[PDB]
Amino acid sequence: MQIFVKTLTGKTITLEVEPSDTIENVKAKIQDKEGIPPDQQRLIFAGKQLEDGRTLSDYNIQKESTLHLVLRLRGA
Amino acid sequence: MQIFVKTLTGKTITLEVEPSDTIENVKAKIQDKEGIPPDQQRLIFAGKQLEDGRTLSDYNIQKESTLHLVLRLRGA
Amino acid sequence: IDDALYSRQRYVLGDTAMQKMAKSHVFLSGMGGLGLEIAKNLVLAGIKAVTIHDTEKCQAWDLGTNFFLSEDDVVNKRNRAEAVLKHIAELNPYVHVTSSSVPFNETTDLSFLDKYQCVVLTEMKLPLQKKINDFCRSQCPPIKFISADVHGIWSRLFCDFGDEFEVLDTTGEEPKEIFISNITQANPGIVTCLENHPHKLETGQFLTFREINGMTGLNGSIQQITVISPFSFSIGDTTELEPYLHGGIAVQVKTPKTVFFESLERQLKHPKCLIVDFSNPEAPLEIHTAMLALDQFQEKYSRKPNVGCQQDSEELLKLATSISETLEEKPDVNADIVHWLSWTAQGFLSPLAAAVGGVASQEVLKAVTGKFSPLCQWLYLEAADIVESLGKPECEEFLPRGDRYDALRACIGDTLCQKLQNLNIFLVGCGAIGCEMLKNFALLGVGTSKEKGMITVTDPDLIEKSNLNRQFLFRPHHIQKPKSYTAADATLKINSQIKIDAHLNKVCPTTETIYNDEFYTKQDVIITALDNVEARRYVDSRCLANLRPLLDSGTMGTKGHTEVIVPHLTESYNSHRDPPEEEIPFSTLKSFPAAIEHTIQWARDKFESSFSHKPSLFNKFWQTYSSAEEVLQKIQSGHSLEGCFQVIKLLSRRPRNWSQCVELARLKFEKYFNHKALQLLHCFPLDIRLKDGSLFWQSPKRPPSPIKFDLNEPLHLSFLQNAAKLYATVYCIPFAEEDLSADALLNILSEVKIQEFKDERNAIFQLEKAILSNEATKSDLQMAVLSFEKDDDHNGHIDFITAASNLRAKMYSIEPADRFKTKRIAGKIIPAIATTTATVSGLVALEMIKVTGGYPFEAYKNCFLNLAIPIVVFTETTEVRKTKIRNGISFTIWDRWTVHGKEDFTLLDFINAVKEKYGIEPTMVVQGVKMLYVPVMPGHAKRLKLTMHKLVKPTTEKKYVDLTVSFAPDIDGDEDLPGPPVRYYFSH
Amino acid sequence: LEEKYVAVMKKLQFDTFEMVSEDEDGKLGFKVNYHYMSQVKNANDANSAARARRLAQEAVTLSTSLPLSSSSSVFVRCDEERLDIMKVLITGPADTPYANGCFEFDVYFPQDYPSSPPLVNLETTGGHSVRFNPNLYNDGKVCLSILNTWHGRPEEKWNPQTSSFLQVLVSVQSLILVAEPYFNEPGYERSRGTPSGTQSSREYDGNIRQATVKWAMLEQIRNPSPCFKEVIHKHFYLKRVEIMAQCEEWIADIQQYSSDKRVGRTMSHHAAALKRHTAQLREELLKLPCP
Ligand SMILES: O=P(O)(O)O[C@H]1[C@H](OP(=O)(O)O)[C@@H](OP(=O)(O)O)[C@H](OP(=O)(O)O)[C@@H](OP(=O)(O)O)[C@H]1OP(=O)(O)O
Ligand SMILES: *P(=O)(O)OC[C@H]1O[C@@H](n2cnc3c(N)ncnc32)[C@H](O)[C@@H]1O
Repeated sequence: MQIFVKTLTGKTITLEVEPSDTIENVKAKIQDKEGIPPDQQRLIFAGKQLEDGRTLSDYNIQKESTLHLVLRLRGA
Repeated sequence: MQIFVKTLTGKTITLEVEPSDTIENVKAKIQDKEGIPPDQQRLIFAGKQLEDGRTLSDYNIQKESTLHLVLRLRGA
Repeated sequence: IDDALYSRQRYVLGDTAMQKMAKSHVFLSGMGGLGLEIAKNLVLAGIKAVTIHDTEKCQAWDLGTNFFLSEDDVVNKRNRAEAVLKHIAELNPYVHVTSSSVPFNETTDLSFLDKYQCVVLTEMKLPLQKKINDFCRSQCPPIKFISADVHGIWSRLFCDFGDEFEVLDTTGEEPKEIFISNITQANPGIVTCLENHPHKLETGQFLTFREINGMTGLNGSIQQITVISPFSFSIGDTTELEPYLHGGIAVQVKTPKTVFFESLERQLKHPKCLIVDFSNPEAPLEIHTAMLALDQFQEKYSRKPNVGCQQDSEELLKLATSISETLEEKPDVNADIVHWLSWTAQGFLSPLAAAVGGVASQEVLKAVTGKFSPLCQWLYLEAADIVESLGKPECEEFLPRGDRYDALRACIGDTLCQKLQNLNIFLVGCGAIGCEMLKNFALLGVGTSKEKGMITVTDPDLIEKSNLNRQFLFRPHHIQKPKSYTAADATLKINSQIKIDAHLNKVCPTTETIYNDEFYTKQDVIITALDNVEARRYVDSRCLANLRPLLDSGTMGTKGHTEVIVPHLTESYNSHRDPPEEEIPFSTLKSFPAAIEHTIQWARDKFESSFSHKPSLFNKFWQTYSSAEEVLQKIQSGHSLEGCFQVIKLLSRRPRNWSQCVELARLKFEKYFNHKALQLLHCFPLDIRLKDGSLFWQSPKRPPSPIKFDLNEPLHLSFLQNAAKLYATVYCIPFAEEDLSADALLNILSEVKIQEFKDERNAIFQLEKAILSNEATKSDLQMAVLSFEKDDDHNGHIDFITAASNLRAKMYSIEPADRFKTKRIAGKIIPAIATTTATVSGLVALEMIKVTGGYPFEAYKNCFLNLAIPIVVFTETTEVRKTKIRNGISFTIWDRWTVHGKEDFTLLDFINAVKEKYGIEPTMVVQGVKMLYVPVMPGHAKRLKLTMHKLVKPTTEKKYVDLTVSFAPDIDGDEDLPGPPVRYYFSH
Repeated sequence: LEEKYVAVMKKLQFDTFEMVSEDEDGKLGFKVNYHYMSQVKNANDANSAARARRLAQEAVTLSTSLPLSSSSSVFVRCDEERLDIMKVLITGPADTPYANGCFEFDVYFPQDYPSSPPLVNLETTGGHSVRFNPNLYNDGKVCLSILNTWHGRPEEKWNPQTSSFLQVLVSVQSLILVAEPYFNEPGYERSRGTPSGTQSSREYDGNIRQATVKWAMLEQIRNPSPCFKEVIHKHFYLKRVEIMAQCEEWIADIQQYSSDKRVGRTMSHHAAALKRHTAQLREELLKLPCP
């Protein structure tokens, strides 16, 4: 199933994944599609900073909600 | 094709370009080695200032050609 | 070294340069314009001993070439060397100057010349010059040989430093510092630079290394490098060393360079020239051939060619043809060069002389110090473009008329001089550039026509001790006087016909009222001497509003640039961007310094906040509220007050005497230099690690360290004295200088304890305590508000700032800085030298002639220079750019649309008029920074039915205003198309 | 309930207010406290024109794109004659230590805009007495990568063509306000889940909670700013009961760690401060009239 996710440039990514997509598999897939390292990929949604191990359905929320990201916090 | 960019203060920069490249891409290549933004740099060849939107073939730039990088000063 | 007169020079050169140029002897021959200007330049440099020489006498023709001669000198027929020795002696008391008139010929003994170390020759016959070069070069050590000559619009320059010359610094650019990320124990070793920050280096350069973990053997060693990638390179074998752990700093190491020269005679057969215009690289060889042919003709006929004498022209052409084949390269012959040289062989041109003199003085500096790379080995400057646009002028216009301007008429003719005498030029700024501006203009006799021709200068600045180093127009008895008035008084001596207006105004939008557009249109050309880009942009926008020619230049140190703008031909000054100083996050500045400049900036900001912001806030607070009991009641009633906590804390901590201020300084030192490190280490232990396990306190961060106080440390005592005196000055507490003695301060601190390291009610309690102590008097709510002064030696600003910066470096294990560098960085002082400014002044004065000529777009040039190489370039200026919008409508930067309206004229009327006249509807209207109609913001829709006189609220003195308009993009969601400037008149 | 909250307040997201009055001499008379006196008064160059077009385009987006929700909402006021004088207030996100807060900012547009990122500062600093978030300096300094420029990483910095004001608003409202700002400091996320890190997080969160209870509500209501006055009166009026409920939950949670010894005394001090704040806060809410 596909998804909506937006970024700094606002790309609303829409790509098919699995219902048990573990967030480490999500990091792998993100580095497949873009090659960006998972260390910058601190995915956040529904008030939860995503931890790798559990699957997509392990959180009980499902697809199509526009998700977004936070960087590793660099200081001012 | 090989070209040289000699800035004032004697620093020499080596560049790889091909005819048909656009002046703006040629100057953006400078940033990868110097950090100077494209909008901040003026480059001169054969007594003419290279205008944006043109290509190297228009100015007849060939192998081992030399381009100068110049800046304005503030003191007085 | 008296810093008050050589502060800029020290930063330009360095102490070794001043030490070497001391105890130096230079011989110069020929009291022409070139000799005079080189002499003034070197005296401004400040050589201990210089000897001049000349055997000729004053002439009426010498008036147009010498700016220190007088009509009395010509009347008395004095030797040219004697009549100027006094004036040049006035420049520097520390410079000893000697004059000589010993006859020189083939039989003259040259053994006496060994006393000097360098020789400068001008207006000398060629074979004698060759003989002198041979004698000088045969010496052990050889004496530097320098020669230059000028004929009309032609200049020749040659240099010879012997078989081998040594350079102690090729470029003069400070080496950079990097951070080591990874190193491989490989043969050859591979070094990985930190993330980003490409090294920008080159293969073969040497770097020294330090604080490398694992390979302690690589610390203190110098390795020649081999660039591999933008962020990596190669070093020697490292397999025999320990594994790399972390850290490492590499800095480039400069290397002395040896160069070589040749004899004059050998170089004549194949000169090693330097190219300044890549458009015609073949020109210098032809010019050298023409100069050699001219020398041959002059030797043969003992005379210069006559203007209009075609036989002289063909004879010179035949001589050049004979010479050209003889050359090693065997070049061709440029007939027009020969014709023009023969036509104007007897003229003299001032700005070319000035530029040649500046570059020659710089090369003499290179010879005496070896601090820069010398020029090798030839130079030829020329300004033929001015005479190229003349078509075919007659020789009669060049004929002399028996005046001081005979040479200039022989150069360009009488007509251009007549056009020159009628120019109304405006000058802004009166720095070092403005003085030589005025000197050159006096030499040109600009504006001397009674009916027309005017010069205006405005500068609010006064005369300062350091200004005399660069500004020769001013004397030590002129200190604290308007620059404009003193400069005008100095310049009017040379020529009585000068019509000059001098003002103390600073150009700015507020003063624009005196500078109305009628005044601008009255002027014909404007020259800039500004030091800041904001005023430059403002002046650009002013001149563009009048379509007026403008000239701009700028110099730092050994670099300089010149720019020319012409109405309807080129782009604006604002058409290009300038790189501002980069920003530093406090994440660095406040907490994680990595360089001495960071500590300098932090100390400067702390000083500013403490001694400027805080007293002003306190006084504003206590002038807003008259009574302190009133404030106490308002606090007790729960009312909020702005900045109340800070002011009450300051007042409760108000010292009353000298000892209290001393204790305050001591505790401030304790807090600043001891407790901060403790708190930072408490929040972050030295062993704290990151997610990867890498140390948080890794590069570029440096761990701090608390410092224990010691009065016996001179730095600590100096900083304490600075802090105490600043506190006493701020709090209006008088004191005696004997209190600053170390013994008295020790007596004060011998009973001083220090607290160890670890709201509204307390503030109210302190306020009540102050009230019951009668500490709320009107005098108590006051302290002096201070301003930074880097030019005062006793105020202690620099002393305190340097001490604080050194300490802040110290606890972070950073190398401190001396007083001079700290002062230069804090004041952001711009180094400069007389040679560069003189050369750029000559260049801009020369280009002014082309500006006057009304020549086509191809005649003008812009030049950028860096004599440290040395390097000079001449390029054609940017052409004007076209901007189309829609429906085939296009415009330029010079185009301006105009619409006349009425008193009942409305916004819909304006839209209808503009759309009718130009076919496009203005989608928005804004007057400068205040909007007039934006449909997005609610309520601007009702603005369409308003009187435009009402909506604008203009000033009566102006009958028109200029507004900004835009137009809807063809595709919605895109940025609106910008509109050309529109000038609206309130009435016809 | 939340439907009514969003419905009523949608008309007040974007609006305008008059702050500067110019006399006959051109002097700038500011009617309210603004952090940028000197910059506005001194920088009088009108050479910039592209900034006007850029802000005209921005006004279209910012008039409709303002986030508005029960958790957090955006409301902005700007000068009715100038363009570089900004003011904005945000409502604290639900369940955060800054829950249902109200904080003000002052934003100045430089002349060289959009070639440079604008300026911004806090306004509810408590007289600079409170440092709220690692990314929030107590004096009021605001630091954002999209609002600054250095060597660093190219895409993150201020991009004149792509970086937008609304993006800055979103970055602030989202990244600055998080559930656990204690681990915002890099190097502390190494100790996530550890009992010591958890205890330190609890203590820091209690500190933040008591500080925001003191300043973000009581001080705001007692001496409101003229600009966002009616807006805050309406917003705080509706959320009184939930504010009381979360205050009681916080106080009950604060009481749980008073038995500790490592953090017990400071924890109880935070409890006492919170109770003292709530004592007057309840009275103030009971005195609040219906808008
Ligand atoms: O007002 P500033 O010039 O910005 O300096 C202040 C000031 O220090 P000084 O009085 O020594 O100049 C604060 O002290 P108070 O007068 O407010 O008590 C101090 O706060 P602390 O005493 O609580 O340490 C603060 O430091 P910080 O912001 O780290 O708390 C420090 O700021 P700077 O030293 O960075 O200017
Ligand atoms: P350099 O710094 O040697 O000399 C510059 C001089 O120009 C004057 N100046 C600076 N800025 C202005 C403006 N805006 N208007 C008029 N004059 C200006 C400085 O005072 C120096 O004298």
